[PDB]
Amino acid sequence: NSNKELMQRRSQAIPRGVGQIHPIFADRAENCRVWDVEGREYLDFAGGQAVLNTGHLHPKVVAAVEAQLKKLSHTCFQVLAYEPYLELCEIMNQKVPGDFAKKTLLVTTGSEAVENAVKIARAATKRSGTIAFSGAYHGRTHYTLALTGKVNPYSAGMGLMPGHVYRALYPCPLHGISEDDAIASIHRIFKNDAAPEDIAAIVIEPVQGEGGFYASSPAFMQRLRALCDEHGIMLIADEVQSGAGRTGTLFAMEQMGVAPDLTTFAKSIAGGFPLAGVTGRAEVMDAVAPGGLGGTYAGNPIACVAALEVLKVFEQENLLQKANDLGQKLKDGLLAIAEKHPEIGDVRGLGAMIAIELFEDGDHNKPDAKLTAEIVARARDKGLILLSCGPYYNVLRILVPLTIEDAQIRQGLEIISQCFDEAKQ
Amino acid sequence: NSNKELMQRRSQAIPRGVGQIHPIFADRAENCRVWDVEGREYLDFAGGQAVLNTGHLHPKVVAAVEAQLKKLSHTCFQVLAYEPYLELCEIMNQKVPGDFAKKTLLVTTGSEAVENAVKIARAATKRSGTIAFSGAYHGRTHYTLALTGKVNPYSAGMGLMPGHVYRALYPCPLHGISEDDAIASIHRIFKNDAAPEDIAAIVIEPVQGEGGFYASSPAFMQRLRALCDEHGIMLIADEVQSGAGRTGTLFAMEQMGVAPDLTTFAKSIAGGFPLAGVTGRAEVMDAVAPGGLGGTYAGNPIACVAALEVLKVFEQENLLQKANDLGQKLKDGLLAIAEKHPEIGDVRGLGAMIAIELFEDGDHNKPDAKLTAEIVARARDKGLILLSCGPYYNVLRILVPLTIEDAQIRQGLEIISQCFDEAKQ
Amino acid sequence: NSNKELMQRRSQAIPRGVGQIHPIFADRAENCRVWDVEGREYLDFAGGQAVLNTGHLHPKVVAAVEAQLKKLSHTCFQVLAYEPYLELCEIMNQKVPGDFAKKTLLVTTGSEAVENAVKIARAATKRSGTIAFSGAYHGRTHYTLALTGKVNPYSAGMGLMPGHVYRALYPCPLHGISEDDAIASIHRIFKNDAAPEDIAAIVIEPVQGEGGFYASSPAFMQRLRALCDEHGIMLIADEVQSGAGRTGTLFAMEQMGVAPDLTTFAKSIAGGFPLAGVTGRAEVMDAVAPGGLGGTYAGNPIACVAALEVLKVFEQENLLQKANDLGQKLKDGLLAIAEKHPEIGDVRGLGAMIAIELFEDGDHNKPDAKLTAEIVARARDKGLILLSCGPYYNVLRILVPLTIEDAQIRQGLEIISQCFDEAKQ
Amino acid sequence: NSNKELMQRRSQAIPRGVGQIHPIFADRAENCRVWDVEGREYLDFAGGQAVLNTGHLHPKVVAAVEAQLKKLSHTCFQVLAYEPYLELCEIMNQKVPGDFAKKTLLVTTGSEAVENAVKIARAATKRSGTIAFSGAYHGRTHYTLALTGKVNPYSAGMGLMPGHVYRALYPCPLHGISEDDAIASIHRIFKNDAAPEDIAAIVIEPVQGEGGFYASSPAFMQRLRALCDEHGIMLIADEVQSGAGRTGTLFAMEQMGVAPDLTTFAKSIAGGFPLAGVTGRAEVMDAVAPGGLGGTYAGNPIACVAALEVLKVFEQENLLQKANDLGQKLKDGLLAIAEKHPEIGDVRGLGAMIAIELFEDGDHNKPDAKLTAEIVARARDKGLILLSCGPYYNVLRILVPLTIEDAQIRQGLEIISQCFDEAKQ
Ligand SMILES: Cc1ncc(COP(=O)(O)O)c(CN)c1O
Ligand SMILES: Cc1ncc(COP(=O)(O)O)c(CN)c1O
Ligand SMILES: Cc1ncc(COP(=O)(O)O)c(CN)c1O
Ligand SMILES: Cc1ncc(COP(=O)(O)O)c(CN)c1O
Repeated sequence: NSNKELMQRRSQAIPRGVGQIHPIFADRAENCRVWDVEGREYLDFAGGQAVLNTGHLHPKVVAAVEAQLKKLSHTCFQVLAYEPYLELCEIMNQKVPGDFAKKTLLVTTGSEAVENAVKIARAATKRSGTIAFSGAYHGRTHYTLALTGKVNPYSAGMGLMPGHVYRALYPCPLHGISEDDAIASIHRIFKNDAAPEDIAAIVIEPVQGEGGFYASSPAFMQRLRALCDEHGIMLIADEVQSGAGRTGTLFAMEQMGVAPDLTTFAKSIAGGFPLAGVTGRAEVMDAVAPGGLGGTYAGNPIACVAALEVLKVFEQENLLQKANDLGQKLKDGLLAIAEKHPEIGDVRGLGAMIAIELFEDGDHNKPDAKLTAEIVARARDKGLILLSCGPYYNVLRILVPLTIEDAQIRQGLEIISQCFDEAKQ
Repeated sequence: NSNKELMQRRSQAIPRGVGQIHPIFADRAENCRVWDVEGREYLDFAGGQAVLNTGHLHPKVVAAVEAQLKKLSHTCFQVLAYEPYLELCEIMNQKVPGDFAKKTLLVTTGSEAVENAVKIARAATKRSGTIAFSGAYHGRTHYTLALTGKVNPYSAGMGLMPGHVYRALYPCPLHGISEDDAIASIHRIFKNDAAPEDIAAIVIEPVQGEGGFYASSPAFMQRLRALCDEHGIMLIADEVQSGAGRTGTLFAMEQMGVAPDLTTFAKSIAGGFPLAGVTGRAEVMDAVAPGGLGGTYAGNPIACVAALEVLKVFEQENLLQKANDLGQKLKDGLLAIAEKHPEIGDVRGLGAMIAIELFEDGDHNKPDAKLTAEIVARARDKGLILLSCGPYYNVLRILVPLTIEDAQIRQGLEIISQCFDEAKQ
Repeated sequence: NSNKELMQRRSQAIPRGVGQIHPIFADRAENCRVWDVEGREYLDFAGGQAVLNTGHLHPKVVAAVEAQLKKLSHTCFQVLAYEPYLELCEIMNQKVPGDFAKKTLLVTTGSEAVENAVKIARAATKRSGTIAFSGAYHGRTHYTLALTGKVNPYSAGMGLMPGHVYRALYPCPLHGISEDDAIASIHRIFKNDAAPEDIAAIVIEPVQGEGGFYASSPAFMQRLRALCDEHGIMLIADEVQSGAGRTGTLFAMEQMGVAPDLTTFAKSIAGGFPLAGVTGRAEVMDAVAPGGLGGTYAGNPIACVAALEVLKVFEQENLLQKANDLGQKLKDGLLAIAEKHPEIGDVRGLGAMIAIELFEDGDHNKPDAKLTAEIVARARDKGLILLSCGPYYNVLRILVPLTIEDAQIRQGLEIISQCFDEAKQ
Repeated sequence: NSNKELMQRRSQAIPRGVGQIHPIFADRAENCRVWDVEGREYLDFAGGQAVLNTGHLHPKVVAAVEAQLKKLSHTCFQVLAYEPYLELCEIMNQKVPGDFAKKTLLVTTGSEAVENAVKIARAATKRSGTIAFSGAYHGRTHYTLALTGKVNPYSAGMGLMPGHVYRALYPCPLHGISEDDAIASIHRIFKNDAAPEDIAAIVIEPVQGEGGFYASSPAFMQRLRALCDEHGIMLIADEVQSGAGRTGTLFAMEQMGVAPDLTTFAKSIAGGFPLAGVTGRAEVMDAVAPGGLGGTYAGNPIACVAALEVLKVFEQENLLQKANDLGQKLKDGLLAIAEKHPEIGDVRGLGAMIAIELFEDGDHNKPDAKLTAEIVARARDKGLILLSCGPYYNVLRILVPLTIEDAQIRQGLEIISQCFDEAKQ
């Protein structure tokens, strides 16, 4: 029952392919606190990878889950239905941006959600190709690995992933890719490899997660929407990570000024329970013939009641406003730290989807991956759990539960401050 | 709060692609009993589609789940580990057949397990192709739909699924496909479309589920194993449905006299909680580099403890012996009904994976899909939940919990018997 | 000079990937005779691989070529047209079977012809998949290698060829594949891997060439034509080898009682000059937008006049009739030899597309690849050029020019007769 | 017998997909002169699309062709060899750039050459993927259409072409793509879609043909070579159009300062006869096992002696030097015309591979496709045959025979001048 001991057993029974960011075995948790098997307490700034916007075991969520456990945990919706699945669908049809009739499909994981959105876009348009962006992340199934703009390590050593997935450039001025370059990269696909008539959908993260927490501007998103409309291409917004309130609105697309045809959600939607889904223009969703959509565990009963509670908690605890306030506080603190450390070349984020990006001597073409990894390690040593990301591994992101305590905001920022001070020594 | 009312709401909020076998909304359940929103009771012979071998809400399983709910529900193993994931892996490494050391990856859905078994086989052999069988069912992601030997409705209207998946014939003498034809169909692939050096794996269900409950014979499975050994090809046993004790042994491969290189499992492994996995040769599992395997919800903590308890219950309540006793009582009972109804052309099954196949006037060339569906509808009217399957929709399968009580076995057979009799006028 | 000296230079300047059936360098040839650089004379029973139905350098063909050579050899039709191309197309439109308007595309090689026929079927049906048959041979480009039903050596060591080509079984009672098995295999594809709505074409050789000189029966071709009509699938007859008179009619489909949608031709169409083409249902051919069809050397002027001259020669010289007479004499002569040599298990062929298949001890399950190779070697030492074929390399085919004299037919059979006698001594 | 009547017959016998740049039917030609069926004479600045660098029917080439026509026209090299094939291979092994042992394969068309070079590279590296550049042109087979950086019209309406072909950006400063952008676009592929370990080759035209006569700089080519060397990727130089002396040297790579691993050649290699081939590092070429390379008409006897004669003519008549002189006279004359017409935004070219690009009011952002088309039509009315190209159809290219007479160069330039003036009036 020591972390080391458990890691030894892990090497024996579990594949090295399953990475381990922190060699620690968590035992119990509560809101933003996690205790490992040795009793040490940590402040969780990773949030189970953006899955815990309402924190570990939110009391209301757990209470709803415990009540559902008295009724049933599974029937397989496609065989025998149940109300929690229906209710969530009804609520998502209203909450997802788009001033038009929508329908919702529930599945189990974010990769399944993206898979289903594409199968739906293909059926609706009678086309087979898709376009995804550089640095994108959409899942670990063969097809979402192809959609994912990163081979190593997600699909490394496995041979080539499915074809007919084309690569566009994600707008990112910080790294010299203008919105014009991004829109131009799409037309390039049209002229060089796949005409519009063969593209069923363009998949994009309103705010890239693993890609580096880079956000699309409303203007860029508006150009994209116009491009899709012109060519009858479905716009799929993958909000698995940006969704469930992380950016200050339930869905980031609300802040773009345009609505997508399809939206994928997961992670924080059920606050720590396995659930995912796709909500979209009704006519598009209905394109698949009966029997064409499913999944054994899809819209698991317990996960659904959990999601329903999460939605009510956002409303009751005013978490969207808190997300925004937390974001301002984190960025202000991060900018203060930045004044003493030029390596921090950018502080950014919508709502609580905050990140800082490190550069050697603030040199924007020199991603500082060693410092980023060093800060993560030093933070773990000070009891703070962090995650990094970015195609060059030089981005630190903050995904702490929105339910965080005032004291914990100070605590996390203080610990980060120390890490940069002690790394520079 | 009426089934019809909820069905109307379903039709407006959920896409038609999500099918519905029984237009009923379950409210609560216990072991083999299910109650709908109207208070009507049903005997569940579908088991959430082979997910409830230990019954709805087995008390031991629920108690384990409730204890974990007091600790944590999610951290994302790849970020912070936890003991329930590690303990289940160790047990699965022991329980899945094979005299070599195994390693286990836990994910969430059956589709993901198959996806990962193939990725792992590709990384291990450094090959990209795979072979799957006619009538096979492996999931609803783009790649598993390609593996699935059934286009309609699973991938209907969507265009061609991922290439480089070759089709072999599942052995099935009842319908003229000999074991020699089956093996010859694999050599044909080697000769005509993809040499052995390009085939990473051959995926097979030891007992096809959706395909019609057709079982491979040990002899066949041994020829398959030998063919794979000869070519360095990974044998992937998809036991998502056949697994977790349905055939009288924990895994069907135990009755085949050979061990596969990789085994996928899900559905009944956690008795009603979202979990799936892949267990196989340790050096094959480790072929994928760190960071190449995962998934946000993978090995969800609550589902892991649920699974550990399910395995304990199989042992304490002697469910494997019960599966075999249940299977015999069911087959004896159906063979009885078959005496008065020639349409019942075959009664079969390993352990409790039982099925009957209907033919118009016992003519094996005339699948009776109409009678099949009628029996399903009549049974529901009598309070019995059934599922059919098979490429010709003329197979009735029984997936009732292995924890069913003796009187319920009689009750169910009695209802089935009544359905056939009444179907005669 | 010396054949061996040239072979030595060959090994140093040319990749070993280019096979050499006969280690002999030809210097001159005429009709059915070939003389090597050592002055040795050979009776050519291979016909440049079915390219010389009108014999080496037919005087009429040569005179037409010389006349054209004084005018121009190339302009690239797509840039500046020329009459010989136009004229050939008009004649092929009327001569290729099909009681409906047709258009003809001229390219250069047989592989290009097949490539374009599939491209045209895809544009006409707006579908991307194709079906080809076991043991088929369609060319050496990436896509035709996928269509080709034989991986080694055509595409050995190169990794997997293009996907979305599905495999059906070619009817062959001799080796246990009935017509019902063949058609069932097509429906199997529709059920398991690609719905009819995703198949642009079914490609078939009315008489397989490399596959072993196995011919389709009119009854089978008719079931196949009806299956295509029912699903809107284009039937492509690849007559690159069976065409230009080899079977007794200009095209083998003529003897099938049904017409294909598209026909590819090459080899013998130009009597020894580079030319290939696609003739088919006009509205299908016109489905491709201008600029979509071409090739720099396409419908080479010199090869076009040679082809026009070849058609006239078939008429003026009664070659179709002669092909039938030649085929009968060859089969009668081969059957006489078969009375003394049990290894000859089958003597078959339409028109002059004649082959015999060798089996060890006359057992249809024991192909005798060694004996076949031995006969080719012995025949060569006796001044007779032969080619073998078949997936088991135990089929000897006869592709001698249709212009052969009676004495040479007798002579060819005697030589063959002696090779069998001396192979058994 | 008028161009009009022949164009009408054409509309009825030939598919519309076969485009027709000039609605004229040629009857005969000599060097750079062409006469149509109406007896009108034209000055050919298109060279049969870069195929006639030694002019129409060069008397030395014709005499070589006539000598061979008396011996044999076809045997199928892979069946029975002949010396003309072997001798050209030996010469190309020496002529193709690269200070190391090489081997040569002869096929028939440029697309078949690219096809085989890729197959060879895949076999040599044991990798399945390839990278090609934007605006590239490599042929009309399925795979070369995927390699081709232009969907319309080459593969328009045919569905998606073969996957696993990735797109890099060709360096073109005139349009804003720096060499750094080009090289970075390759690393982007490695990072986002296909690791170097899965890329067998990078295919590039030293000077893009259809692409717009845009040439790679030695610096860029050297960077590409260093990149390929680092990753074990084969650099395939497609010189089908740039080769056979068009750029001032036999092969353009000679001017790049580095040698490709494989080179494709066709068009002008045989002065108007169907031939093409691939020459490469011996060890790379030998990677394919015997029987893996071929083609019925491959290295046709008559085209081989024509290519041999073409190479002698280049040496004897110093056509490489003339290419350079012609190039200079063309640019000087075109530059002169550019002063009176600002629409000519660029005059460029290595050797005799000359082009000018038209912009709407010198605005490089406004490709003048309409003026380009007008000039072609006016030139034709004036007796001069020209061809345009470029992704935006605003590039006029000159592929006039290198054997052109001085007065004709002036004649041609004068006509182009009048076209621009009159188009402006
Ligand atoms: C944008 C995005 N899309 C899809 C997924 C896949 O979700 P899951 O891991 O739940 O399958 C993730 C998870 N990291 C994600 O961030
Ligand atoms: C053999 C088999 N494989 C894979 C799957 C897919 O599992 P899931 O629905 O959990 O994704 C199923 C589900 N019916 C199955 O029976
Ligand atoms: C039926 C068939 N189709 C296509 C081809 C390819 O023709 P080519 O070699 O002229 O490219 C051949 C050549 N053996 C053939 O026999
Ligand atoms: C660079 C290049 N590569 C390949 C080809 C194809 O050659 P072919 O038309 O002879 O098949 C062309 C033809 N314009 C070409 O320009």
